[PDB]
Amino acid sequence: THRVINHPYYFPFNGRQAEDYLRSKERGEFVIRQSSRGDDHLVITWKLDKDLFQHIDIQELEKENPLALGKVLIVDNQKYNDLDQIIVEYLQNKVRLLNEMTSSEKFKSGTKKDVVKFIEDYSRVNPNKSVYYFSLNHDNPGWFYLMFKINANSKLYTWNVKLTNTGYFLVNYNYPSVIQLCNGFKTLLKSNSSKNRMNNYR
Amino acid sequence: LVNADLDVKDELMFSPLVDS
Repeated sequence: THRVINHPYYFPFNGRQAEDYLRSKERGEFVIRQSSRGDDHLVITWKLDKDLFQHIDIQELEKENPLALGKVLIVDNQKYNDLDQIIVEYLQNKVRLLNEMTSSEKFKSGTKKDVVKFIEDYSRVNPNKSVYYFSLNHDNPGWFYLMFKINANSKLYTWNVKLTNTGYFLVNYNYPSVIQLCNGFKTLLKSNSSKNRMNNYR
Repeated sequence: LVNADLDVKDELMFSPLVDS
């Protein structure tokens, strides 16, 4: 059952204990633990925010025997050589990009419900403006909400932005920074809006 | 986690695009 892995961030934890362990640590801190999916998988559990953790599957290839750590590791469909490469090139960049998002003036802290309230209020006191903000999706670790209104009387739209190790995924493009995310969001909406106003009976 | 379709013809009035 239990599995040995020779590494300073490897702990003998299930998913829950990894979260309890991390509950006191800071954002970006993590553990590596065994997977419930067999001896060719591991998990990285890392802390995004208070009570907010993500569990990332690591797939092992090139295993010298059933219990050894694969000499090639797959995280999110990208190949890495060892756990340290994962920490530096995958995890650290995911943390970097999380901080870039939460430091953005377009990001609002709080619950989905809190941020819907703010955007609805802010839409009221600025009725001829299109408004959008990002916030944390607490029910899907690793995602942000992208909420917007066209004006005071439009309905409230919610879109979904996935954090990746190389940027922010919205619809079908991975934007490398928040600034480029906002610009692409706007450009995408203008593209949809222009389409919606076309004459298909031309 | 679906993205609701933009469905109206309301003119978009977003804040200006930003340089990088």
